[PDB]
Amino acid sequence: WTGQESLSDSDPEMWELLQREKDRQCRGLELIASENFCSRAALEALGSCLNNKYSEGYPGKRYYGGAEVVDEIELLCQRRALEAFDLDPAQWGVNVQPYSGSPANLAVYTALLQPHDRIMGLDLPDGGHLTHGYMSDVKRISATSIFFESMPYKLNPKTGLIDYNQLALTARLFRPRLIIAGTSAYARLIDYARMREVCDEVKAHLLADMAHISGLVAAKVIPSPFKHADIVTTTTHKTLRGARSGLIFYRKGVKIPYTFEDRINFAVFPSLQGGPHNHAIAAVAVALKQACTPMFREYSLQVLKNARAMADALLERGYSLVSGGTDNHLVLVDLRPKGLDGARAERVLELVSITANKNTCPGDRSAITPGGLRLGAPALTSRQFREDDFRRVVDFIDEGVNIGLEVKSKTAKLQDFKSFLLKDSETSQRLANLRQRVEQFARAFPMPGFDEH
Amino acid sequence: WTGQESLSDSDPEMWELLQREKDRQCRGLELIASENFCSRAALEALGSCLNNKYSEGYPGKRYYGGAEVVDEIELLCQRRALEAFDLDPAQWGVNVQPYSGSPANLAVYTALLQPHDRIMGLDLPDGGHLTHGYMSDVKRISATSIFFESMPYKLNPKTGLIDYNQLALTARLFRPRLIIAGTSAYARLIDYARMREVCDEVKAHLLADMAHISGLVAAKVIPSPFKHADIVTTTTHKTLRGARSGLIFYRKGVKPYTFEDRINFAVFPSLQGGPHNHAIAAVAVALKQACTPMFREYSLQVLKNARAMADALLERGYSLVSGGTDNHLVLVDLRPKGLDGARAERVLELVSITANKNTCPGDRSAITPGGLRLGAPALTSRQFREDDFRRVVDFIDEGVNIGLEVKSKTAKLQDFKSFLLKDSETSQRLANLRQRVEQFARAFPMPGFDEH
Amino acid sequence: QTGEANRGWTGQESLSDSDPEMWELLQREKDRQCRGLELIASENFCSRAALEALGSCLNNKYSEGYPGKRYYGGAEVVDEIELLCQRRALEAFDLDPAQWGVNVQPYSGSPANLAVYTALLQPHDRIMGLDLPDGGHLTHGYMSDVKRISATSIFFESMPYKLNPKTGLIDYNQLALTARLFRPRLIIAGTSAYARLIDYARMREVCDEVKAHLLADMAHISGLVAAKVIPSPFKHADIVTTTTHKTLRGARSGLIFYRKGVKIPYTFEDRINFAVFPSLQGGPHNHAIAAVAVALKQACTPMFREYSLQVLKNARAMADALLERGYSLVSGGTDNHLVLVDLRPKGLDGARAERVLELVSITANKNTCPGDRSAITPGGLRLGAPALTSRQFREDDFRRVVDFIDEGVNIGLEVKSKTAKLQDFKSFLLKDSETSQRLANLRQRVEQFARAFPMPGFDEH
Amino acid sequence: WTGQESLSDSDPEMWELLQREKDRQCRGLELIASENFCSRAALEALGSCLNNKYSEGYPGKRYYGGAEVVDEIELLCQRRALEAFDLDPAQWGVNVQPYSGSPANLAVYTALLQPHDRIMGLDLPDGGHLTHGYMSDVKRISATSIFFESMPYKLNPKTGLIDYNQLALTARLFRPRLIIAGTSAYARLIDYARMREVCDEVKAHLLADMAHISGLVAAKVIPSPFKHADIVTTTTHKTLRGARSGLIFYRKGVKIPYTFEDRINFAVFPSLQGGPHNHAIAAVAVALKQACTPMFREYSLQVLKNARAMADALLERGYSLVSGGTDNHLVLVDLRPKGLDGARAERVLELVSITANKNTCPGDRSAITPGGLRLGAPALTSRQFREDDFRRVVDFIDEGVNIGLEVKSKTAKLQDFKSFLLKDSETSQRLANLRQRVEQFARAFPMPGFDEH
Ligand code: NA
Ligand code: NA
Ligand code: NA
Ligand code: NA
Repeated sequence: WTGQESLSDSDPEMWELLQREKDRQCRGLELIASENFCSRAALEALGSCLNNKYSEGYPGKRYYGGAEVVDEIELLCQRRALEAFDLDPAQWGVNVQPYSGSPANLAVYTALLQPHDRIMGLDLPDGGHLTHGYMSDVKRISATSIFFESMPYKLNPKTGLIDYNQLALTARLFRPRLIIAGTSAYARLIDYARMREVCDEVKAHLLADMAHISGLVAAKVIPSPFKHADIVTTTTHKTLRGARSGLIFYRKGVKIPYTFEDRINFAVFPSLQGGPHNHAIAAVAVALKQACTPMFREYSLQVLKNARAMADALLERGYSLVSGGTDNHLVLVDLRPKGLDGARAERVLELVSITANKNTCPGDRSAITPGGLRLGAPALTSRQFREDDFRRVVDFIDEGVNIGLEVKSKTAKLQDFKSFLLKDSETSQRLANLRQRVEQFARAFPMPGFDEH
Repeated sequence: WTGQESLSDSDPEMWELLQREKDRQCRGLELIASENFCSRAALEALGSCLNNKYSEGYPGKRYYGGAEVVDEIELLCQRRALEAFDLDPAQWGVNVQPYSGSPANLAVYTALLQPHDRIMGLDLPDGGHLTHGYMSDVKRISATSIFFESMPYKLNPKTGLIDYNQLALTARLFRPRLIIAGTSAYARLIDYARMREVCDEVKAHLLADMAHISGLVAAKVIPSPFKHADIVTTTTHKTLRGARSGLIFYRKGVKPYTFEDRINFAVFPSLQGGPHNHAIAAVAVALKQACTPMFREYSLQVLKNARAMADALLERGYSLVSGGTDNHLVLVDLRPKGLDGARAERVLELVSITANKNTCPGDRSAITPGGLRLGAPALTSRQFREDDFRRVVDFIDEGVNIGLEVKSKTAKLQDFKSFLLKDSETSQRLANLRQRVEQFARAFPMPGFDEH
Repeated sequence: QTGEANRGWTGQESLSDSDPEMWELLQREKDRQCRGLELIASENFCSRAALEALGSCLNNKYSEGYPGKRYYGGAEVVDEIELLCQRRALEAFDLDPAQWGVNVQPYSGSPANLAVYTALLQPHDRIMGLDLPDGGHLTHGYMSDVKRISATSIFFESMPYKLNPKTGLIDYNQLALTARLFRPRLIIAGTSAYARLIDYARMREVCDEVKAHLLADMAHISGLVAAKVIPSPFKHADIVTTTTHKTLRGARSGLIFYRKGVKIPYTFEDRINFAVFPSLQGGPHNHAIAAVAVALKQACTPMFREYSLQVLKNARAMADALLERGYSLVSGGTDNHLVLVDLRPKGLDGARAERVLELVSITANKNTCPGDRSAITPGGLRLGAPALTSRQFREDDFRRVVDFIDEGVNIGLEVKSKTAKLQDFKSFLLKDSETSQRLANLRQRVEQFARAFPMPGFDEH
Repeated sequence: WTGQESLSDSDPEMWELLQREKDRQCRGLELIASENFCSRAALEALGSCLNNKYSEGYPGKRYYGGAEVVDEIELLCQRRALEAFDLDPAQWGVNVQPYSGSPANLAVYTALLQPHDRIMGLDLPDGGHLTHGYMSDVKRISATSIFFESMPYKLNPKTGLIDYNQLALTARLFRPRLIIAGTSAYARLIDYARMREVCDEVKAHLLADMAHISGLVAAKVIPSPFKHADIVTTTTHKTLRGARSGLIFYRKGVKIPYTFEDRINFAVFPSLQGGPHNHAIAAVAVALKQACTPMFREYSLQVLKNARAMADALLERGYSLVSGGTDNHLVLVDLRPKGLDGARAERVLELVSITANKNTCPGDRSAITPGGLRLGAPALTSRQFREDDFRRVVDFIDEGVNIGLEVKSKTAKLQDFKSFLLKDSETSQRLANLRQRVEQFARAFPMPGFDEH
């Protein structure tokens, strides 16, 4: 045995699965706002001999020898991360070891808070992320709500915007040690200056979790959270278009000096993680260099234009939008004026090769049948979609919604609806016709990555 | 821009760095017991379009659609994991989403314990892992010691073996909810039956963290912790020779066990976000390899090579902690030789031999380790046999002798290290040894791609 | 060797003979109590009968455990006393023993609350109480912007609720809003500086919505509740704590009442009893239990209802007299035993006022008012009726008390016009001859007035 | 109504109960080692107008005015506490507000430890106290084990002595922040110097909880824990013969100063307690002044002589003693060689007006029928008992044990044994005859306190 045989020769079962996934990505319309298509160059670094190296510790301060090259790679990744976000290295440092976005946030909390210290994030049904402290009325769900004490803040349900007035009021009472400014399903720009005002008043750290928007920030097409935040976390995928990994940025130097750096680095290792994934660090460095280019700014400008074109086309077809529009990469569609809930809509769309996700709307009464859908522009913009192409996407979505409305008129519960899509031959024929047109359209656009896997 | 450009064209700076790391791996004698060389097939899956799919949740119970293929891949990985360890799915389930070994352990604790509940693991200087609950006299180090309350168990310093008698005595007083059986620097086999006896008496869960030994267990060349443990965690790299990732195995069915739902919920939604599907696929590739006669032969050769290394060190007057080995590694006590592990590790590094300094029972300075930890897995993957490991030991002995000379000429550890670099006679001696080491190592095959 | 050098110790000697130093101190404290105008709303004067039980051989009995379930034998009489105290507590509050139980062992009010939290909550579980500056108690979970003050905020996670600053009333709307976000496991309805009646029905509505326990901490008002002169928290709360002193006029101790029987049964009783002992306390103080039983029997009488009605009338008369003299009241008046004065329009803060009053033998407390800009200089004064009502003060006597207070406020205003910082004000009261003479004159008049009224307890100690 | 009426006139029901308890105390033989009889002078202070005064805070630092006299009383109590224990006020302070012994310990833990910090105390069945951190295999029992993390240390079962070697071994592993030296059922002197050695090695605070022995310490008839512990708690009752209350002593001054004083005072108030019980503080001060006298030293010497006389009389009759003897105020009798367990024995004794308590012995298999009895000398020594009188006490105990052995031979379960004592005419007559002789003997001795209540 050599371990030099190709995947296609040595594991045909897995090779066929990879090819099937690649074909699915190429023939569908990917509208999941957290999805993107990573470059071949980054993937070549991800599947490299860097996987083999144990390098616990930090550059120049490792537990094991033989780290001279991985030290250069980790330091290069740090420099490229600061450059991508236009950060003065005298004022900011970065930890490039977090395994993903969720590990990055957990490390921040572990670094800066004692167990049971208080955090506030946007509530999950209102557009926040699990790792911002989510628990339900009946059990603690995120580990952030088990090891720490969380209390959510809310949207103003009338406007769909974060209710900064109520956040200021409740933060004075709850006294959080850390407030998280960052979202998973929010179409507007966060008022980071207002968030900093609240944090300064109550003496909380401001963490900006920019995972969804990090590429837009790097491209300077929206305002930067780094102007106001103490700590910034992000994934390296999503709008940054890298391999899956995480980053923690922190202020350093004179504020009396900042005291984040040593605590953040210690929390990542030795407290929480083990050996870094050097292949991921290298792939991230490749993507961060791409994020510095004029090409990436044009891409990010096009993401904003495409989201806006999608929002406009939906308003023209009788849909509503939570918060009335978008200033970023995604759109929050309110399907309630159409009479079809988001659980039914997402499934019809899935069966015609359009991937979107159901989304809770302000005023919804049931989590099983939420009122809306979340639609994103990053992934298809990476396939060279322009505004006219996103208008064609909306035309396909509206066709799918119309099929759903007819199935709704012939079915009762969500389970009946779902089985009908598969069991009713007439419905099945209509979905197949729409799927063929969607896939013929989608296949005509280029795709980042390898050719077949 | 297409995103289809080759790394070598689009990022020459990074491409040169990758090639330099590959050259370092090919020219060195890798004796770090936790290191291995992953196959090209697994690396091809690791750097694939699977990176591009968000699949929070579990097969058939995802948050998002479009998961039909990733569902098949995750289910296949689960099946191959159970097959590699000879497990009946009626008795065992597996979660293939943990991002690494340390995330796997944290998910077990979060699943089964409340904050501040008690755990016992082998102390770090005695051969346990950070994630088994390590804190020092000075501060809480592992997050396992922050979110939970840990108390270590110890080696018997006279034998170098886990002191099962004292573990039982102290577990009765401390009342842990979970005891960890698993090591990072131990050359003998754990008495899992005795660990089960202690856990049954005090009503604690038994977690076996088999990360260091997982390939040996899969190959059935040493006894299996699955005979006795409630939960088993492991890395997918190290002796399993896969991409970096983790696994959690758990008992299910009649005992009924109530681990499955808690374990899966702790991984997601409690701790992690989207799975790394490219890692899951790469792991599945390596697990299929681990089921083969090839892999049993590999693991048998790992044991033979560790024994050959131990025997060669004994013949040259080295002492071994616990007197020898029953697994993939050797624990050398350099104290009787007159050189400590910090000094030896650095000399060896400078001649392209990577090993680990290692705390020994007879150490008198809690700061400077007395020994070295030497492993056979990585070089065995390069087709090294017993005679080749005897040659490795001769190179080590040359390096140790250089270290002894430098020690006689220098005071502090930092003075020793600087002397290796700046004393011209010493650097010439190191250069000569490095060249013989590297020309020996380069002639063996290497798993993976040709140049990166 | 004669006299005391020829007399063996018996432990039966009188305090006045065996410890003259302590006897003189006790008499000095009694004289201070008799000659002052006690306006601290949490103060009262305990009966001689209860004090005779408090200083008794019951001090000598260890009785860890509960009646019929003790660790040690010889408890037959202390069992009867503890059971009698329980029965009298339920009787005083008109409670059916099939629906309510009571634990009579808590050492004081603060131990009672801690036992409830320990019984019903896990460490770090969430509690909400009225904020301290807004009229809550420390034991309802107080921490400052700077550190954790009450042990309730250390072992549990507290978040306050607030007054409506414009009305001076508890903001029930905001409590409901924030309880939905914070998700408390227990909400406390009870105050230390609040002049109005708590809407216990609304508190129970909030608790039912968010699935929290409602604890009523009625320490300040317990006598008024027993006398049925204000509405009872027992109509809406499932746990009630109280001190046995204050308006109940007993020895210092605590009580925990809890629902029991059919709710499917309630599950409070065993947890509450176990938290008191063995979890938190050691041997009960049987002398205090007996003294409490004496006071609880007093609280069941027509005499005590007339006392409690007079407390209400006297607080109202004090409030009216203050309004007639130009003072402002937080919430505009009182429905209970105390009055919250807002001195800000008069131009004198509560720290200055409280110190002037103390120097003329009137004890009151400075009190934070809504809108205050400094805790060192709170805007108000809290004035209570229970203690002087126990000395047979009636409405006209409280009007005379207000006349004295007004003279003290006027002295404070004059000193304020002559001094800068609070420390300068305080020093001026002692060192300026003209001011000290004016204080001495007012003090003489206060003390002759106060000494004329009767006093519960022993004659001289 | 004046509130000046006597208890006998105003509450005849309660008055009769007080008289019945007084008669029970006078006619019985009190052998509970934690019991004593408080002086009339202290009781007169306890039942005084000091009950009426709210004085939250500390002398000169109160929340409310009018505290000039209670300030003098509290300071006098502090001075008398330091005098009773031979302490230099420049080196030691004391907090006199704890409501009882258990509140004193909880305040120390709250002052010096964070929630979930580690404590070690002697296991409850081995002679420790609940408040030193007791939990069973199935439930956390003491609040000390809920809010803090406790692990017990043990006796050497062969010798009946604290196993200092095993304490040192396990303290190195468990890393307690505080170790408690103090017992509720131990007949030997604690090696405080060894305890301090262990604490110094592992960097733990040493707390001496001297509640059982405090009067012996004050009288200087046994060695003082203040030579080796820098924090000491105690009850003010038991061997100190005061009203029920607690004390916390702590080192202060140059140690770089000690930092105990402010943390301990803050923990007592405002953290844990409310208004002090000034009547108890005054009663404690009265008892502490008594504890400074030659009278009290002679009393305490007699306590030791009486416990030794009791032990020797039991040994002469063939009883075994746990640890083989006594060095303090109590005796641990092992009844197993006689064939009668402590639950059976304690109940027979109770029915003849002798109060003792069953006590777990090393090797016992059941807590329902422990092997021994704990017998104390303080209470009867306060009634002028001397050595010959304790020999008479042992004569009565032995008669009771013999009755218990006869009943045991005629009955099966513990419930049958207990029923037989009440329902068998011959047994009830034997008990009545012994009870009459015990009570005739006991009534002849004097009694501290009031005449009838
Ligand atoms: Na329908
Ligand atoms: Na040297
Ligand atoms: Na002024
Ligand atoms: Na029998």
